[PDB]
Amino acid sequence: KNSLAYQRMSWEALKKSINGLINKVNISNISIIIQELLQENIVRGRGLLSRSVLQAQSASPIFTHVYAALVAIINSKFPQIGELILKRLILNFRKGYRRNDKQLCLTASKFVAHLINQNVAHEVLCLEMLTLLLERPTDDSVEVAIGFLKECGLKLTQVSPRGINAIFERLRNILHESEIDKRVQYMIEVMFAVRKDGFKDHPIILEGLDLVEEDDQFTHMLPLEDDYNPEDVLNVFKMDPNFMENEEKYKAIKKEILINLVS
Amino acid sequence: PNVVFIKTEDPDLPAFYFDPLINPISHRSQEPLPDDDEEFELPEFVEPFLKDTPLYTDNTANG
Repeated sequence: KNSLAYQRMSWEALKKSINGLINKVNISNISIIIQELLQENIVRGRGLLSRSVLQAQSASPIFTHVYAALVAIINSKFPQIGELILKRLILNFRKGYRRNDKQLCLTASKFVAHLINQNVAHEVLCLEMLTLLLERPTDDSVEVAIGFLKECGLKLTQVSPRGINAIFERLRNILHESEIDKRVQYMIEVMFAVRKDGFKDHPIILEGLDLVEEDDQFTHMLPLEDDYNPEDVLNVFKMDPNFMENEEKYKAIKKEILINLVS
Repeated sequence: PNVVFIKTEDPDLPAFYFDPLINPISHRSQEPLPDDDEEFELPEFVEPFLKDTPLYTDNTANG
């Protein structure tokens, strides 16, 4: 009908505005991206915004900070959207671990480190993923752990140093007791330098993107091995018979969330 | 010689513990080992000397 076609056109315009905000995302110009996110439906298009943030995090590493800012803003708007984004990130990390692909697991680890750095996901699941990467001796797992350490050394120092000590002991046992090549020794040296410096050059907290208050934001402990819900049902628009009440609720939510010389 | 003595703050830590102030060893060409289980199994009732004794008590770090 005409109402379903108008809802589909509004959803397509919201997806196009989200794609234009993700493509033109800047660190110094995040207010335009926040206004483009607030212009569309934030509750009805939360799954589409999470998919656009995941695509911007996977496509480029520079847009990972903007995706973490959007995830933190979505978590500060509602804890269910942040929990769904953390569950989708945990499911993507589990899929990248099970698929045995280095680039997909590296992008999932970077997205998980950006989500933990934006105070949107719990650090226990990231610590368990780092322990699973340390328990499995591989070059790509050590590189992903070194990338997570360089991304969130401040979070690892503020959370738990016993995991860093266990990672150092595992790297020492990998260098001598296990087989270590020149690249594995370079990765172990990079992990030792990241543990010694504590990621002081690139800390966990990123400036210019943290515009969401941590008091209104909630942290969800969504494991990778658990049955995490991606909440992608709300990303595609459906012919809701109560769509006028949903539009009124979205409008109300957007309105509420807005001499001496001589001496 | 320089007394490299590490002062511990919290008593929750063990008395023998790798401090973060110490630089890591980061150990990275064969050893003259005997044959694996060829002979020489240990007899009964031999042990390390202080197996029943704990490694550290609460007074160890203070001492």
